[PDB]
Amino acid sequence: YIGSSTNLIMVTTTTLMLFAGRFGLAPSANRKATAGLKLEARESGLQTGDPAGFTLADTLACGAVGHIMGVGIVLGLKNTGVLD
Amino acid sequence: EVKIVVDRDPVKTSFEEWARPGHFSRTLAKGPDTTTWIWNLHADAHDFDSHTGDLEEISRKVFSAHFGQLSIIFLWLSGMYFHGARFSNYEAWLSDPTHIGPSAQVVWPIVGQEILNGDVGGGFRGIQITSGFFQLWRASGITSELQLYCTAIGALVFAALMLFAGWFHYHKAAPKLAWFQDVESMLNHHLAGLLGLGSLSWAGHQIHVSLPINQFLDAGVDPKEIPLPHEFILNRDLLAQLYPSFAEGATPFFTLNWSKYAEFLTFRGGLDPVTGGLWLTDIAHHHLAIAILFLIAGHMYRTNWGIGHGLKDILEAHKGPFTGQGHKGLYEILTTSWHAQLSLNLAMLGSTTIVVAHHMYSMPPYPYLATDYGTQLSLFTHHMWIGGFLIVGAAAHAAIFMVRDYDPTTRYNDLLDRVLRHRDAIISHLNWVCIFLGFHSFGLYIHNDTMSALGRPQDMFSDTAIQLQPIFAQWVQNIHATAPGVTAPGATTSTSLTWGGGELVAVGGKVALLPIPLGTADFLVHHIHAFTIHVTVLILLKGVLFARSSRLIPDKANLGFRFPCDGPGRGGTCQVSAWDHVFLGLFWMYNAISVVIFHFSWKMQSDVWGTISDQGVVTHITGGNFAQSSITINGWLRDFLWAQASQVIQSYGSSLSAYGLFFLGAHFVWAFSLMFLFSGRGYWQELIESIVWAHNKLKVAPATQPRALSIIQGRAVGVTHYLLGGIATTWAFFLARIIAVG
Amino acid sequence: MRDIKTYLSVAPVLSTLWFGALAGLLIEINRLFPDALSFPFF
Amino acid sequence: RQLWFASKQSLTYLDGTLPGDFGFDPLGLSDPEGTGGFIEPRWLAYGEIFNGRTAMMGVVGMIAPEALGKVGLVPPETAIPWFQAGAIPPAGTYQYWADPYTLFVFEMALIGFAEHRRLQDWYNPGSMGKQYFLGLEKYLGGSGDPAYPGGPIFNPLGFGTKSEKEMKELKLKEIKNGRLAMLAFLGMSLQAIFTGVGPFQNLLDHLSDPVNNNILTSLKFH
Ligand code: CLA
Ligand SMILES: CC1=C[C@H](O)CC(C)(C)[C@H]1/C=C/C(C)=C/C=C/C(C)=C/C=C/C=C(C)/C=C/C=C(C)/C=C/C1=C(C)C[C@H](O)CC1(C)C
Ligand SMILES: CC1=C(/C=C/C(C)=C/C=C/C(C)=C/C=C/C=C(C)/C=C/C=C(C)/C=C/C2=C(C)CCCC2(C)C)C(C)(C)CCC1
Ligand SMILES: CC1=C(C/C=C(\C)CCC[C@H](C)CCC[C@H](C)CCCC(C)C)C(=O)c2ccccc2C1=O
Ligand code: SF4
Repeated sequence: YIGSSTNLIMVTTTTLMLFAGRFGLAPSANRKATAGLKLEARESGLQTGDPAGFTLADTLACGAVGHIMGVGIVLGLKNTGVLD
Repeated sequence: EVKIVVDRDPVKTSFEEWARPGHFSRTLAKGPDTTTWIWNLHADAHDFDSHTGDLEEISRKVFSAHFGQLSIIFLWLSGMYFHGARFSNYEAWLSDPTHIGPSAQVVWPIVGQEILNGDVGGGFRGIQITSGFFQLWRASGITSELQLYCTAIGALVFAALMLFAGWFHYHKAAPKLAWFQDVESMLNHHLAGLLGLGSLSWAGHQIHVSLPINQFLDAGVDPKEIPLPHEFILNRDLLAQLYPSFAEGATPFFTLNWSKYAEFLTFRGGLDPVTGGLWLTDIAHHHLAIAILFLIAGHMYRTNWGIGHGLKDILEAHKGPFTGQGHKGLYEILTTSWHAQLSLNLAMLGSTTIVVAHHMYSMPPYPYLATDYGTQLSLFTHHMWIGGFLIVGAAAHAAIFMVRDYDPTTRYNDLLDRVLRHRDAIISHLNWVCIFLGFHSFGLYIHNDTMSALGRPQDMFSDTAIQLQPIFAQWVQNIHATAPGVTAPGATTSTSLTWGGGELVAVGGKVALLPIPLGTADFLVHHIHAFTIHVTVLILLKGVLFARSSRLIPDKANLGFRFPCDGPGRGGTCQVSAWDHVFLGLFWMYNAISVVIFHFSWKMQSDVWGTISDQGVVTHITGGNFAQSSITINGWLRDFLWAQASQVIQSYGSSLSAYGLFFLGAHFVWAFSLMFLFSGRGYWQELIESIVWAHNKLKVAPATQPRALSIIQGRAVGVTHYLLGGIATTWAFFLARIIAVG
Repeated sequence: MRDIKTYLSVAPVLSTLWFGALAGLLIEINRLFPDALSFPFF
Repeated sequence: RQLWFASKQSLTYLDGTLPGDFGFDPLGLSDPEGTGGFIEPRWLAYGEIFNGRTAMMGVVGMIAPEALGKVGLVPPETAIPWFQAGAIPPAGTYQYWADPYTLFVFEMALIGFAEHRRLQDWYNPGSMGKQYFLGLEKYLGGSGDPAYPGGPIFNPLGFGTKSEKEMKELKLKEIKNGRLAMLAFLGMSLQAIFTGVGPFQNLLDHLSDPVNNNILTSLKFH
């Protein structure tokens, strides 16, 4: 049952934020969004592999909110059935 | 960053100071000058602020002190579970909960006091309790004396754990300051760990234990044959025989087919007709919904990694034109002062306790709590008093902060500054309202009473005369009655049964709830509460603002937090210390609350509670007289004090005798307090002298010279007794009355 | 050891110990000679 | 020096001199600034090696008896999955020479002598070879390192005979094995909750049918 509706919605949501958290469309651990814009990047010291500063704590946040926006859309199931 | 640096062995565990009373304070340690010494020993025992001058030690003492407070509660819990196991008819109560009183105290028969062992039925005897543990132990599916015993041991163990923990963290390894001040992680754990995981774990126990078991008892089975709660958690097929959604296991939870658990996770609303309580499916769902919300909220404030907010920066963006610098600087003054936090926490925890008491009588959460008139009245009354006091405490410690910790050269705040600068406006405007409400709330009662006395019952304010209908409450009642239709399509019924529509819920010939009407007689009393609340706010608020200076005394701050007076000059300056403002507030807190718990008691007996006919007609306890007799002050004397004190007064010779004595005994203490409030010290000091002389004659003059109580102690003892006499009198008035009539 | 005894000798601790003993004694006597409205020995 | 998921905090104190180091520590624990009790980097290292050793004999006993029951000369009566050996009565039991709770107290006493003495040498080096203990005092002094006491009773033949690098190489092997066993035992448990057919069986279930993949199934049965 991999590839049903509830799956494609999940994989897009999670990857979109991980893209967003690493490429520049979200505040990661190394970018803080102020009262206005997002580009207020700083250092935090989480020595890792990803050259973009994407750490072990940012592969979890964007993964976490990857599912929070993944459940609200899927459980908007007034037009995709009630039981899968 | 955020780490755990503590110390090793700050203060050495030893018994020396246990034999040097008053070691903590430099003044008290020199010895007992006079009997004034043995009063100042307790008055400054816990004032850790006055002992030392740095925040680190004050912190470690309050941190360890809480462990003691935490430990006692566990010991208190342990007794309650133990007592319910060894000295109760609980297991009998589980058979016919409708008509067997909960009893969990049994007295030794020494001096005839075995008459107190009442015939609570169920083949047992003893003091009929009213704290309502039994509905709590049934809602958790206990159904055994053995299980009440083991938790009692488990509760007792934690008490030793906490008490040990307190010792360890003050004498062996005490935390440092930097540990304490890291308040981002503080909030972060409490939201996710304590509040969050607390519900989710509990939502666990309801799903696997309380729900399927109570579904047997409600279905109707003897308690002895209900398979033990670890049978469901092992034999998964048993849960199938009630709840088929438990066949698939936890995989729907992982495939977002959440509508499969609809058997035991619902959104019903209303109350359960069988047991008169909420539907345990909703309660099961409720803690689960709460769990997620708290847990996510836990992940907000930045602790050690990149993500998260800064509590300092949140307070430093909201600054407005009218307000100026806004909430800048509040981070400090809420971090380097315990009296700020204690004042702020007290108000919220004080307020929440009240909202608890408004909900637990309208959405009865435990089974067979609705038809327990002894419990409903007590639980509602209890948390009102607890809620009332804690709010008053928030005024005292806010006042203490203004005197001791506030300082406009370093911990400067702008909002707290602007609030000080126009304090004359704040009190005067609050003064006018308290007068406006005073005339238009009490006066309407007085005018009603005068017109009724003169034979003009067509000029009174009532439903049958000049009318005052609360429409705004009647409108909002209407909205919640039709909410299940449109504005909340999921809900089967309204969130309660007191909304202005629906139908009653009858349990064993006793009304659970029914729609509560709101006519004119309710309109007046709601504007009484708005009056006493405002006046109580006025006294406490004046104390907080004027705790440092006023147009009378320009240097009141220099005189401390609780000083008696500044002498009889300038016309007389008795009672200008902030401590004497809270001293005055206590009476009004005692005044506001008392009318609330009077309003609740009469309204429910007259309009809600009462038996129910088999035919279907309902007869309330007092015959529905609240709507006509509560509008005249004499009405509150005839039909409430005089007519509902019958049960307490003639309670001699039966198990309700102990209330008959306390009723009197609480009058004596109340009238006793007046000797301290009315009189003054200088008279009692002199009479003491003459008494002291006679002892010189017989050589029995003590060496701790007798003294009269200090000025602010004469008041402190005066208010304390007055409150104790007033509250206890109502206590004996309520329990004995309601226990006899239902 | 000395400090423990001294603490046990401070006034409040003696009071509960003294009065507690007194309460026990009176309760026992009332358990053995109850109702006791007169002193009918001599 | 290979580093795995390092952190700025980690490399301030994880100098690599401690064996088994890979600079992996994102929770502030081994930080030497904060030292009350049980947060000493030595004690944590002490608890690290011991837990591994207990795992290194705990794991093998957690798969030996049933797998030896697969071909070995063990009479099948005492060939059982580990959780039904008697540790967890609701999983099952077996009647040994004792009846349980006498085995426990016996075990707790025998352990008590070794454990407490094993503790004192951490508090007071060389102490456990001073008071009389029926001889044997010549050995129970230890070499000064609590985790590596040495002595002919503990290091009988003597490896790490003379090479620190080898010892550092050896101790590196001792921890990575230790980490491997701790995770492995955590594997034998969580498998049991979900699978419930015993550890070594659950490898066959993935042997004869790799398409089993009980992950996607997630059925729970005792
Ligand atoms: C029964 C006793 C009693 C009464 C009537 C009052 C009355 C009052 N107190 Mg009060 N007080 C009392 C006991 C009482 N107190 C006690 C025991 C304490 C100690 C704890 C206090 C402590 C206290 C404090 C600390 C404060 C008050 C305040 C007030 C006033 C606010 C209410 C208001 O404006 O209503 C208006 C007046 C009434 C409702 C009285 C009845 C008037 C009726 C409606 C009509 C009167 C007749 C009419 C004028 C016709 C005149 C006839 C003509 C021949 C003259 C009010 C004057 C507060 C205040 O003054 O600030 C606002 C305040 O801050 N009192
Ligand atoms: C480092 C760090 C850092 C950062 O900062 C944070 C974090 C990441 C969180 C952290 C992490 C941590 C971790 C992961 C840990 C782990 C551990 C373990 C697992 C252990 C085990 C451990 C384990 C162990 C010892 C085990 C052992 C076992 C045994 C003996 C067994 C026994 C047995 C047998 C045979 C059989 C029988 O019939 C039964 C029994 C009796 C049962
Ligand atoms: C290829 C490659 C790569 C990549 C990789 C990857 C792909 C990763 C991923 C990762 C991931 C993939 C992650 C994830 C994460 C996730 C998470 C962490 C989650 C969380 C969750 C949550 C938070 C949830 C919650 C909830 C619940 C539990 C219930 C209720 C509802 C909700 C949903 C809310 C690397 C880098 C190596 C390099 C280059 C190459
Ligand atoms: C009555 C009264 C007194 C007199 C009360 C006093 C002096 C204290 C009451 C006596 C207490 C009970 C001391 C007795 C306890 C001693 C420790 C002796 C104990 C011995 C017993 C075991 C018998 C004041 O001092 C006073 C001060 C200010 C305003 C009003 C008043 C006031 O109204
Ligand atoms: S009467 Fe008492 S309180 Fe008033 S001024 Fe005199 S001393 Fe002060």
